Amino acid sequence: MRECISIHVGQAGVQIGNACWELYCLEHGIQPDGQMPSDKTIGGGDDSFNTFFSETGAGKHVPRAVFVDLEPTVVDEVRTGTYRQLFHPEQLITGKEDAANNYARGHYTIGKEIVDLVLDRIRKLADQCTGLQGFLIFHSFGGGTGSGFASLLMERLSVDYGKKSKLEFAIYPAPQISTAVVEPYNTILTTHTTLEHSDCAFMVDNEAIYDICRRNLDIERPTYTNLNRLIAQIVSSITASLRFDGALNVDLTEFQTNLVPYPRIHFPLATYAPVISAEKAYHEQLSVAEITNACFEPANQMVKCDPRHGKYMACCMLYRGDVVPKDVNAAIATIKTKRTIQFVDWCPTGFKVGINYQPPTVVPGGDLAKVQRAVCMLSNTTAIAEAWARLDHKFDLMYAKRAFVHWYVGEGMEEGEFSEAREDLAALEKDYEEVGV
Amino acid sequence: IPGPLITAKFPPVKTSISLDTDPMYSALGTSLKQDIFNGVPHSHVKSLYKSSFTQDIHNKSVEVFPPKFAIQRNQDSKWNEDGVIRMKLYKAWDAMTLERL
Amino acid sequence: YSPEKAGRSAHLHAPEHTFGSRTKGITFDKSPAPNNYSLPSILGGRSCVK
Amino acid sequence: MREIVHMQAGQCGNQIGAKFWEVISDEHGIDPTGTYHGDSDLQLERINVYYNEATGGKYVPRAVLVDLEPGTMDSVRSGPFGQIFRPDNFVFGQSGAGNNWAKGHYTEGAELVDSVLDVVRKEAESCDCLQGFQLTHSLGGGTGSGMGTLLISKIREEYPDRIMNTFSVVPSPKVSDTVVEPYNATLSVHQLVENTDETYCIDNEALYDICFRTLKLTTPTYGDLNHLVSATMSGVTTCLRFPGQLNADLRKLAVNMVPFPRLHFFMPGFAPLTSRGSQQYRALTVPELTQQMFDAKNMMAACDPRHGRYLTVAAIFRGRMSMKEVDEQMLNVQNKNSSYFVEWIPNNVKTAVCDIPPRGLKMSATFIGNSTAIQELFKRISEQFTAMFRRKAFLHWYTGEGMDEMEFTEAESNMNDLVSEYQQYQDATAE
Amino acid sequence: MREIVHMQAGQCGNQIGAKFWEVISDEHGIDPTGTYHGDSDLQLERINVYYNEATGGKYVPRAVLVDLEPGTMDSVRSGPFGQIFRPDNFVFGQSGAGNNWAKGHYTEGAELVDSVLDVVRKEAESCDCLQGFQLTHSLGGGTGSGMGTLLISKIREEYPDRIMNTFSVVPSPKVSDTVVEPYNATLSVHQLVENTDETYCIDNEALYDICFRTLKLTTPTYGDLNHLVSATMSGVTTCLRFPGQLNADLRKLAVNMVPFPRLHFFMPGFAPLTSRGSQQYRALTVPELTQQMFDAKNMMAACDPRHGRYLTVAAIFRGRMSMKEVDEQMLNVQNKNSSYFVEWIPNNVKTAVCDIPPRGLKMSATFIGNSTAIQELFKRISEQFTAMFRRKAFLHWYTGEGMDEMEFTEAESNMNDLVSEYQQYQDATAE
Amino acid sequence: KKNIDLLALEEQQFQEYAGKVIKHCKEGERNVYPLEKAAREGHGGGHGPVFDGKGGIRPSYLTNDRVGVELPYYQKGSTDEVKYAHIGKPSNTRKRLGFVW
Ligand SMILES: Nc1nc2c(ncn2[C@@H]2O[C@H](COP(=O)(O)OP(=O)(O)OP(=O)(O)O)[C@@H](O)[C@H]2O)c(=O)[nH]1
Ligand SMILES: Nc1nc2c(ncn2[C@@H]2O[C@H](COP(=O)(O)OP(=O)(O)O)[C@@H](O)[C@H]2O)c(=O)[nH]1
Ligand SMILES: Nc1nc2c(ncn2[C@@H]2O[C@H](COP(=O)(O)OP(=O)(O)O)[C@@H](O)[C@H]2O)c(=O)[nH]1
Ligand SMILES: [Mg+2]
Repeated sequence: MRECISIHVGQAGVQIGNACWELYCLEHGIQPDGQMPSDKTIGGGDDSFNTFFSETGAGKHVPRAVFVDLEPTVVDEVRTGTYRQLFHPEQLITGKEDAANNYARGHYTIGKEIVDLVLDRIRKLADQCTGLQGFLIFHSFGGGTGSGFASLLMERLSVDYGKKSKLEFAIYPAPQISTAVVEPYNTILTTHTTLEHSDCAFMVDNEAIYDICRRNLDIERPTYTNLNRLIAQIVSSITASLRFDGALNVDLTEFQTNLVPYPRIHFPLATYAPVISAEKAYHEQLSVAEITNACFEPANQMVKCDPRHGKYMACCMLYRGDVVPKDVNAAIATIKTKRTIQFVDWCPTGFKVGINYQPPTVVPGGDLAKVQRAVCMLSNTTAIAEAWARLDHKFDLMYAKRAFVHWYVGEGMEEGEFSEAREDLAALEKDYEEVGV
Repeated sequence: IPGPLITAKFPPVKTSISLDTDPMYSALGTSLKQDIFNGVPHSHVKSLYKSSFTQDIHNKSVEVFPPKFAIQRNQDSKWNEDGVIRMKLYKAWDAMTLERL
Repeated sequence: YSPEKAGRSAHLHAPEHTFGSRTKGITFDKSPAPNNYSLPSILGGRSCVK
Repeated sequence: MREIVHMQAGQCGNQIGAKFWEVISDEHGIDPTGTYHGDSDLQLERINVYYNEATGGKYVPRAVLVDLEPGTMDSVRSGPFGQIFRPDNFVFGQSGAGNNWAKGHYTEGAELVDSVLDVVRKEAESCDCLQGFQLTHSLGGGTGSGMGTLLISKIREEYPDRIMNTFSVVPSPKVSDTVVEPYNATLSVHQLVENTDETYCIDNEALYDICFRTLKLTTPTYGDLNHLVSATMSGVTTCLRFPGQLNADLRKLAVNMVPFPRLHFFMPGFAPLTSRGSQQYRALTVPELTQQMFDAKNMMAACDPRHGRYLTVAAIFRGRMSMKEVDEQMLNVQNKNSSYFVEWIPNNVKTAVCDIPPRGLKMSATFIGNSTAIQELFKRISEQFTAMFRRKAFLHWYTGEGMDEMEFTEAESNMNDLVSEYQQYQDATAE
Repeated sequence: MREIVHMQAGQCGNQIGAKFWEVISDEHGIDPTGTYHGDSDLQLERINVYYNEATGGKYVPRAVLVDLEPGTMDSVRSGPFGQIFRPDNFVFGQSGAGNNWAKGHYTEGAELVDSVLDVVRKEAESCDCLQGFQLTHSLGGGTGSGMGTLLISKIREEYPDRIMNTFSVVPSPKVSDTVVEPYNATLSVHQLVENTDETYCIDNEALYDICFRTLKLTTPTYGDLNHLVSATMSGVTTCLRFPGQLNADLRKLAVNMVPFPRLHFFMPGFAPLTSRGSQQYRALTVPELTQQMFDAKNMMAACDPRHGRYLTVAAIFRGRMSMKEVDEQMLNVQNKNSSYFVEWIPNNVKTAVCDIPPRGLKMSATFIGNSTAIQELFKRISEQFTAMFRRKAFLHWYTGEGMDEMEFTEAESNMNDLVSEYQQYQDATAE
Repeated sequence: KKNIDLLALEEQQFQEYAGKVIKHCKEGERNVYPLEKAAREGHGGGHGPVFDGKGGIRPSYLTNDRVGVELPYYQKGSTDEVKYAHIGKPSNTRKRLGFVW
């Protein structure tokens, strides 16, 4: 009815897809084999799955995801794991050679071959729909197929599909944590080429998730599984109003026009609360005021950027659970009393609210615990300028004497595209400063 | 506790509507009539003449059997009526003897 | 007096009737055709998916 | 005591006529075997219009089934209410000639037309005063649109006095389903003009629109469409079969509805066609029946009545009602929607009420509109035909079976002549 | 037999319509199936005002439900009293306006307006009086505002002499709950000003304050607020359905409120609103009933009438109740403080008295106050609009579907003209 | 009332055939699920409630577009539980806002 195709690309895409589709299946009650036990003699008419799962006429809920990657390892791990018969094996596209963390290799040489295959797959999953709300691409700015193949995917999808909203979850490089070294080159290039093709671009920093998991979830040694549990809860709280009955239900296109002031600035921050574990959530009530203050707490954001060094241009809060609207407005007004939350000069109506009824779903083995109410807050701030300057300094400091450039030249991209991307992000920095002052 | 309009258009009146249909005609119907004309057919509906001009009008009529302002016959009625036949005959005889002559 | 006329609010008004017309619909946006994608070659030399 | 025969031609016409006999057989209370088992005596009061007595208390339809392919015909025989026709009116063909007006009128069908005329003559002088014929066909094939129109011409030169009905399914831009439909339709309209007294142009596109957006059917198939067409046929020729407050004979409608001798292409309609869910939410009255009659959604052709002028309009009501309110509602539609009516014909609606309702709902009313918006269907068929004709596509079959471009272009000329006649009486200056 | 066609626009519109139809079904004694189970004949004597007639003892609402998101129509259908609504009056789309007045007015939404006007025509000429139409919309949403304004424009173009009241959930002063709500509110008021006949501006924060301070209730949800708004609807259109000692209909209320055409934004208000535990501490008579209705806490809008001047005040009292006391208190509030009252209208109170109290009360009252203190809400909306518009914030969304900044400048010109008009008629002296 | 009873007879006559075929297929060890999905109580194509008051019909709510597309169903149990956890059987709104009499 209101469908959303998930476009998991890269190793980050595959892992986030695993830890997000397990949450989706257990939230809708769908077993790993595909069937729903779900006491079908009683009721069973709920079409709440018809955003992510497609029928077969037999009770098989085939999902709406295209797991695309260049190395076969993670996709074959999916095809071997417990969610093996759940996914259509023509939906899990894989290549042979990795992009080797090259935007040029993933966009010009290797990505040019299987993009047609995955786009035909998108065509089949798109005309197996009754009206498409928007694609959701879970990619990484780290480098490779998560930056170049996602580039080619969006550059083809913008031409092919109308307006057709193109939500982004991005693994932004952390300020100091990095598993790679061509991360600034790849991030500059993919930001420049997806600037005019993206509609919202939620970045998340792995360092910030590490801090959140070590502080709030009480995990001494977190990992990518827990990180993707947090990402899964974020995306579930975002597109829960498309699926479940709510009071002030807020679907996929509402929080685009209520959050994006200008088409170039489409880079919000996603904050989830409460991220408290079981042994400490034993100890206090997680009321609406407490979780709203937790979202506006600056050491709970998932990109390592200080929001106090910035102006909140827009804020869209999605409450989920046992939530009452006078408490919503009381918490928002108590937030607006504080002067250390500085909304931007030209937007006094800085809040867009949504309320969904069903409490968020817990997973049996994850460290996030079962709460009866939660908040997902998506905010455009001017505080991403410090992160963009942090990565700009690294790009200029590596491109001053031409490190790791002959590889991009050899697998295809010319010398000048680095300068075009450089001036594009300089223009974006000036745009952030101008809309901030 | 009833009411005028409430009783007027929720009548507690149990009429005798026939619907004496064979349970084979009633099964050949309502299978064509599964989506179009999905309703109990109106076999009780008669024609306008058949339902308006009934014998019950004559049964419930309380008209006096002699209408008290009607003219009678009399002792010279039949002779006066057949006198018109005389007029026809004994003028036609003269006319047709004139036709012959 | 002629009360045979002037009867819009006098007696019970039978409903003046309009005409109906069909509806077109939302006219959904374009989906990018089945011909538009040329699938990569499988039979021959080096392939990319097989 | 006036009777009309039925002649089914082609696969479409045979299925539609089979459903027509199958829905009027239980309207008159008839067994699948043929014996009477209905409720009222008024079902058998007028039975000679469609039926004949047999030995015992059973009835045989006065119908001739004509098609060149035995599969459709024996499917009709093996279907429900199939064991009621006389097995001597079934005239099969030899080949499967099909979608070919030459392989209809000129070849194959000319070898069968003698036997069909013989069996029609046998069914025709088997009655005391024949009123007319109704034939069911589609202008897309080569059997319904070909030798069926040959039968129409032969009947016209045989009995040039009787009322003629052709319930023709005519092609549509959508739901086209055939590639030689403009050729067949343009070749068939030429014979349909000067050889019939009244035609009923029915669109599969409008039938699907009614069956999907008004009846809300999950599986619409063709039995439901034939049910709609058959209900329209019964609503048309109900005044011959049942007494009414005033009645509408077929010749009465022919006199009242075609003003000039070549404008007898009527689009039909029916009310109330309502969904099972929404049937309990509307009551059944003459005012809303007028809406569901005059609505363009419930018109059985894809014409837009706002794109033209109503020349004449029917309202053949069927049920228990007051026709003070029927007549003033037929007045009120003309009083409001005065733009879409010809101003040189005052009160251009012929109404009738035929007392005994159709089986089911309490009321109904069928519609016959001689709008000038049927020229959309004719103009579109003509432009598709002349698009396919200049490049001479799919013409070698017709030239091999025997035609020429002379006959093709004279059919084109007469076809645009009919379009011009309707455009002449469309919106212009009356005085 | 005067009557209103009701219209629900947007998510807020469908919820408000659901609660309104629930409360007046309870008022007229109608179960969710649609059958009369009440006892008094006065509950049924005037039921054609809001209910049509169906097959049986059914009573369908005369409502049209419009939305561009399927979830709200799902909620209204599958909740309580969803059985009573017609499936064809559920007219809706799938894409969604998405909080955009442009995407609810110019693009898709103008694609539904033909169907919605078809249904409005349907139940509008299925009438005999048609006192008017009603739109229970919200200002601050896409299909709540843009679709609603388009429908008001088309309906006022077709039927220009009929009552066209709207119930206009206006944006809150504090806590926005929507970002582009100043754009939507300004660009929707710009249409309401020269389109509608009367408007009851209702504010969610004021309803929260009522449901929290006065009725206690701590958690006020949305059902309570919606039942206040629906009770205000019943208190408005109660003297048209039920007999009264001195009754006032919608036309009478509009005439006695608006002195000039562009002054039709009023103050809702209801009395008595007391808690469970405070219901046995206060006597329920005319003095308490009028002072709790004139209390500025009780003001259902979001602007204090203490700073401002009343143009006119409507008091719709309800119950078998003496009215010397009513007239004396309407006199006495003016004589106590005529400073918050225009001196160029000598007795600026319209008063109606209805006999039958609302279902569940002995005696109640309803406030409709045309005041010059509503100008600060409009000034607030104007200043938020120009604060968000001088930097061209959130403007590409509206300009992408076919408008420009010229329309926004015209909307602000009209908005500031009405603000200056309210200031002029506030500060104008008698002589 | 006879039309409502005819709809009830239609449902109780379809369901015995549906149960016979479902039991035969369950004895034959098939999937059964498409048959059980098709054999749902109601008289329309909608995915909504049965609407037992109005003769047990799940009406067909359709979108105005090129291809119809029925209105879905989203009302779960937990959503209804947290929806009515504070308000408590929605007719209680009237009793909550005073309105006792
Ligand atoms: N949060 C999170 N980040 C991930 C995950 N997997 C990979 N990443 C990030 O992705 C960055 C590199 O991109 P990868 O996804 O590992 O590789 P790729 O996108 O498939 O492209 P290739 O390197 O050519 O294989 C690393 O710096 C990681 O921080 C994950 O599961 N969760
Ligand atoms: N309404 C209706 N139309 C039909 C049916 N069967 C076929 N048609 C139409 O008839 C056309 C084909 O014509 P055909 O039956 O082959 O003509 P024939 O050569 O005389 O048999 C198709 O375009 C269909 O739309 C039916 O059962 N009902
Ligand atoms: N009174 C009331 N207000 C509502 C309701 N739903 C939403 N609102 C308010 O209306 C605004 C959103 O309007 P919305 O319903 O999204 O408009 P739409 O998108 O056009 O349907 C929010 O600020 C809410 O405060 C409701 O059911 N009742
Ligand atoms: Mg990889």
